[PDB]
Amino acid sequence: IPRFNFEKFAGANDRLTTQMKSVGEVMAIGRTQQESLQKALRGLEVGATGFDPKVSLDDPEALTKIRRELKDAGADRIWYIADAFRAGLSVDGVFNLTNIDRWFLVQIEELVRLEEKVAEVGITGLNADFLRQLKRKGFADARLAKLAGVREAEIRKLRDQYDLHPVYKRVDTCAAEFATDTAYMYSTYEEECEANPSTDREKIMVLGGGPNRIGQGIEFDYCCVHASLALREDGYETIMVNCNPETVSTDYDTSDRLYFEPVTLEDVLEIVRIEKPKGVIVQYGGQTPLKLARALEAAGVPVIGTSPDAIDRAEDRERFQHAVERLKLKQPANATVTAIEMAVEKAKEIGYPLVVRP
Amino acid sequence: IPRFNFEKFAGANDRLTTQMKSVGEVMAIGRTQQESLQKALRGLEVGATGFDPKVSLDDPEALTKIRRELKDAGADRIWYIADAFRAGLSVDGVFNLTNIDRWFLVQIEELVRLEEKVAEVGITGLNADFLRQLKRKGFADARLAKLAGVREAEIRKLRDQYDLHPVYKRVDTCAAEFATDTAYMYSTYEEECEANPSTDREKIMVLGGGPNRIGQGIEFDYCCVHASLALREDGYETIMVNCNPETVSTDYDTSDRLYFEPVTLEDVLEIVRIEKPKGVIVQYGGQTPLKLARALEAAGVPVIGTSPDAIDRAEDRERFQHAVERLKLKQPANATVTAIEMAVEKAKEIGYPLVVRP
Amino acid sequence: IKSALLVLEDGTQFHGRAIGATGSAVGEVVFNTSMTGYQEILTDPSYSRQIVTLTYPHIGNVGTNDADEESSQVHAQGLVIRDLPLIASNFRNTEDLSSYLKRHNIVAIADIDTRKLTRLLREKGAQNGCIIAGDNPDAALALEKARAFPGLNGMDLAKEVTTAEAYSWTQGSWTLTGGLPQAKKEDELPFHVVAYDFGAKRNILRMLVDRGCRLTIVPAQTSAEDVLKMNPDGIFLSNGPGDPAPCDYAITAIQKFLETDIPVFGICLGHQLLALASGAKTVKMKFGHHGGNHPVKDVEKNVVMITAQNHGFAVDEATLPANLRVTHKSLFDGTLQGIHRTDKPAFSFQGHPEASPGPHDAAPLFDHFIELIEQYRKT
Amino acid sequence: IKSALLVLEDGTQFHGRAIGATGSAVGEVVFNTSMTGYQEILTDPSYSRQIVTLTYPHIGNVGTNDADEESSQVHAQGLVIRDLPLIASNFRNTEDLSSYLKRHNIVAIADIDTRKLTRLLREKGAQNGCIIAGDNPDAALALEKARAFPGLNGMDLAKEVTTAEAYSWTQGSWTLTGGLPQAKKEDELPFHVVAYDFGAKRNILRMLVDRGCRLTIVPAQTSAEDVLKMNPDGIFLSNGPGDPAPCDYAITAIQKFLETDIPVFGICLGHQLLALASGAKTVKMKFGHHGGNHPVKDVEKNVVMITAQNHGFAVDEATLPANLRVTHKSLFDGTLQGIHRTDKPAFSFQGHPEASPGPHDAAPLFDHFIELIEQYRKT
Ligand SMILES: [Cl-]
Ligand SMILES: [Cl-]
Ligand SMILES: [Cl-]
Ligand SMILES: [K+]
Repeated sequence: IPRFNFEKFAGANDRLTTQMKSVGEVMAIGRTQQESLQKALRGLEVGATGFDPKVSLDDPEALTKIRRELKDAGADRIWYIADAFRAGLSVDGVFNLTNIDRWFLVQIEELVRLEEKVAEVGITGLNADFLRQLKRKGFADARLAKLAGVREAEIRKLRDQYDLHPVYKRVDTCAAEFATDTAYMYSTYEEECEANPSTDREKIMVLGGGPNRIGQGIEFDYCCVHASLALREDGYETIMVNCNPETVSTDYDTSDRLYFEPVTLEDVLEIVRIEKPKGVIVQYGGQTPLKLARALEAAGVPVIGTSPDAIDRAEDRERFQHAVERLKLKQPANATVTAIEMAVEKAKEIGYPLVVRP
Repeated sequence: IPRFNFEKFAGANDRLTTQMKSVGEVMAIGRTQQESLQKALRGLEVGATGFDPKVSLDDPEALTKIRRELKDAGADRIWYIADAFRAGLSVDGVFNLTNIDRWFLVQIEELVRLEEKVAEVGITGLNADFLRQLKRKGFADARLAKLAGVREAEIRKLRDQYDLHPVYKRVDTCAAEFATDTAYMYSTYEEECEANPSTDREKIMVLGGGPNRIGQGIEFDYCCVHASLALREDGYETIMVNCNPETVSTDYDTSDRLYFEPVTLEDVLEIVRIEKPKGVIVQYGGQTPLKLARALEAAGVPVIGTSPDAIDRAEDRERFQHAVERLKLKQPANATVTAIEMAVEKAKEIGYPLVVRP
Repeated sequence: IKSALLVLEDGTQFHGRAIGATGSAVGEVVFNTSMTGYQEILTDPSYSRQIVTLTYPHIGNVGTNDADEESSQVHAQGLVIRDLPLIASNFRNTEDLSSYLKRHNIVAIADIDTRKLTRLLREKGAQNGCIIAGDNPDAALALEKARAFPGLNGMDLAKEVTTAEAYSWTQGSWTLTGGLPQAKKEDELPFHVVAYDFGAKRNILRMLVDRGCRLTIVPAQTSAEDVLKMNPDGIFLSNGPGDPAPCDYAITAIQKFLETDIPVFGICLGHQLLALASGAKTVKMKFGHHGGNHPVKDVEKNVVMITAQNHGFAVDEATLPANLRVTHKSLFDGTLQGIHRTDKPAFSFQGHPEASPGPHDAAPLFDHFIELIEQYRKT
Repeated sequence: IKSALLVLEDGTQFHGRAIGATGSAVGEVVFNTSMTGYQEILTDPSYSRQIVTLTYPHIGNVGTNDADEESSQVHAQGLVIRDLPLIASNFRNTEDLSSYLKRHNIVAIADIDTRKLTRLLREKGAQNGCIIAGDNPDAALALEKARAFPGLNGMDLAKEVTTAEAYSWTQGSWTLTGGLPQAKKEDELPFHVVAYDFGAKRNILRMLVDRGCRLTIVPAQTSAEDVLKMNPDGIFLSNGPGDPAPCDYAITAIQKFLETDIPVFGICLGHQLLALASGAKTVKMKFGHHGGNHPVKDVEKNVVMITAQNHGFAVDEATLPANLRVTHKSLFDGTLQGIHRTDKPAFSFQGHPEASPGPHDAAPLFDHFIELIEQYRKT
């Protein structure tokens, strides 16, 4: 899946054409097209959990926006496709607008129907058989939590309860015709696990930055590689978690163990669960691993280096200001706000012109 | 199907509800539902040939209008339902908005698909097999014509070539368990014909007024009934063509023969083809048969009473205007017009206020 | 494109579409005017060796369901309809008609002029025919097979559909709310009826059970002696296929029951058998009676009832033994529909008091039977 | 919900969904790495008696079409896949895979861990198995059937699939534009080849016809004498299922041809028979070769070709007679792939030159045949 950054380019034409405009890309592997695809959506780092809706069902104007989005593809077309199915459009109707092969389209429609059932059945109806079936189709605990109106953590706990975890397959170039000594893996919901983790070494896990985008590029991958290189050299078993195909970090050569996976809490905890690493590094892959820090820690992950909390002190502009204040250092006239009214009030004081920094 | 007159009541609420708003109704008989429905559509006299489109395929806002029309029924719903299928909505999608049983819906979707085929293959693709299949699903020559981008008279001709004419069945209360000596028939495309026309007498055909509506009501039934009563008494074999169920004219006691059919050119021509009547009366059923006159005569129908040219002298405003002049009679200050600009110009002349009479 | 063809003995061809299993079917062709209850009709044993034609064009609108089965299987030889709906649309539906037909391995055709066929049969009377569904159906072969059909005239079909071993039925009738009930415990059933299985509809049984009887179904050929030996509170004679005439065994036995004071009841065939056993005569009708809109008069109360009919044969009224008194007649053709023994506690009905499908009008005919039974018990 | 299950000899079970016919399938379980070409594979006679597993998870994306059939029927004993797609999506499709399988009465199962299966086979070697598709599939039963299977080792299968009667073949290869051409008039083909059907693939012949060869297909057990009498321009040995060793009749005959100067060419089984007839030995592979990305070296020219392979038996290089020279070898494992008689105009290939499905890299092998035939004609 390609990664775009149109929001950074306000007056830009954002319809897709024959002249590339994407900034990076994500890649996913799955035993099935649906599984592969859903994993890619969630690995894209755009805040999706799969096919999150873009328009409300009760929008009267909705069918018009959708048609627009389908007929003239923008970067979000993929989501609008699932919205079209939620709205009653057929595979043929969508095909006619998009020209996307029905082979694919039918698969997305099927997912939409599954979503609908989960919504209806809620958490209560998420029985092991069903849950399994959904996991098998690439559903993220988070999307499932969204639909059932619960917390992602609840879905996760449920899976645990049902002893529902993915297995890891390996890439080998030959559809298993030959054995492999390399460990380039991917998750799936199937029978046999081929992960066979060591018990032998002290492991360090490095979380990559997913797809490249503006502000988060190759620099981050360069660091991840070095971390991997340096530690391995030091004698640690290195484990890389990343899904950017364009990278050296995703090159089998780079680490001892490579999990070509979405850099999500879900995906990472599943890995952690079998590797039981000594430490996990979250400061070398950009914003993504940084935002997950607290959640990982909360979940029992041995995050090493600057703590999620310390990270928080800096990442959180009120905490930081605080600290600076604590150190008796110089900062400009500022304030920390959450609502316009307060911000509007808060700005008269400080003074113009001012800098809005999230 | 009910008959409405919303166009006469501008500021009215035209959404269908629990209080009646219709003014009339049409009824149709067909061996199949598809056949039944289509006949009714064309028997309604609202300008439909069957499922004529309401919105354009290339109108961005089209799905939105459809949506509305389906969600909140208007008198136009049935046509919108077809437009919805053309637009890419599924049966389910339609059911959700309409609550109309899918048993019916699929039927309409199927006619749409057949219609799209006609549009693709065109007049060349109209082989006997296909054409026959089309006639069987109730398709009117007129609808086929627009789709095939040809003239209705061309389809009718094609039918001729092929020997594609309908058979007539009889109404009998028992599903053929018993014989009937009554001639209450409806047209269908099948094998056996039960028309069994007389060779015996001189026949007179009376064309009915179709559904009741504001402006053309019961008066026209009363006249039809009387014409039959009269002529019959006079020794003629009387044939009635009408499809208004609430009428005495559609009563089997009323005439010798009763064809419970839509009052259209196609439908009338078929009966005429078999009845071979002495004459046809087009003057006692409202505007309908009045508009059909020219076409009927031109197609060899033996129209009795005031001629079609004569009817046109009176029905055409410019022609009427001349007549008055030629007679040295008095009429107001007026002019006959076809375009606004000219109308505007002429108006200046005549002077306001002024009456617009089509 | 899947073809099918139906050929009548007379040479008349109907070309259409295959909607069931691949192959051929031969039987006596009949028309049924029921607008609803096609599944119930299909699973009716009296239809065995019969190719059923339905007058109502759209057949299959509600799909199928197990509760709508009147027997363990489809008895109709073939199915002839005007139109097979695109979809089945009913909450009770479990399988679309096509699937069901195929599953039951029924050869079925669609898209033919059923009306023209109806008129033919009604006009020229019942005919045997053949339906061939497949790649290139052979019209001459069809004719051949049709022509070659023996004829239900003098055909004992009862023996062919009857049960192998006698059995017990204690199951009640269906409810919208509860569906098909659970079988009852014998002890919950006052009465004990013995039923000859001439190819009986489940609805007869259920309705009986419904009225407090515990049943024991026996093969058609069972001996009265064997019967009497169970001490039944009443005997019953079911519906079934073929000529009733040929069934000497059952005739014989019924004769033997009418010597005793046991109450007896016959439905359709059972009606014919009992009339036979009373020395009356049976005829084969021109086209028979098949529908669910048949008016029947209770001559006694001069009251009319709409009934469910299915019969190719009838009992001759002008050959009725005096001991035989007419309770009912058909208002469509004045045919004999019901009889009662003057002397005995034995009566019968030509139609189907149990419906399934059809009007419930004649269900009280059962009540009489219960009267007759509680009376023999008083005795 | 439609249950299916696959049980291997070792006792391993794979639970999934039935996508074909109901019942049971028993044979040798193999794995094929072909990402495209499933239909061609299924209809390949060489698979007779084999339960086929496909490594590529989505099988059926393109539906089926007759043009993609390599024989009159589906020979594979069963099909095992990971995922059966919701729809076929291809202009050439005429029937979805599932319908196709049912129509051919093929027992197949989807939704299983084909990779796990694959690894097992690769690791432990070929096993026999049994698939049971139906209501409550019995594992013990499938197990027992898989253990009771006799095994392909030593099983002559060519005799089982060969042509009853001999025949003629004059049709060429398919084209996008044209499609399957019309048969060629005998007078249109300069050459005349006699082809021994050991369960031959249509493409092989089409590809021969393509080279201007006229064909006469004969039953596998056809005598050399009988064959000679036809004055062939060359002989051809077809592929086919099971063990080549037990095919005494064909070996013997072959030996005969070799005493002559007619040019002979064999493919797969043909290759083996020909080796056999030259005094070489055959052995059953660990898991064999099945896929379409198989690298084979033309040792003479030191070039690689990506080949279509489907073999479970192989020729022992070590036991090779001096009159037999090696022409080709697998790059994957080193096994023997091509041989040529030092002394006679006879050669064969292990892989499948005609492909279908697969790469066209091997097709030239044919051309060499044709050269041999021309030269015999010179003489
Ligand atoms: Cl109003
Ligand atoms: Cl066509
Ligand atoms: Cl017909
Ligand atoms: K027909």
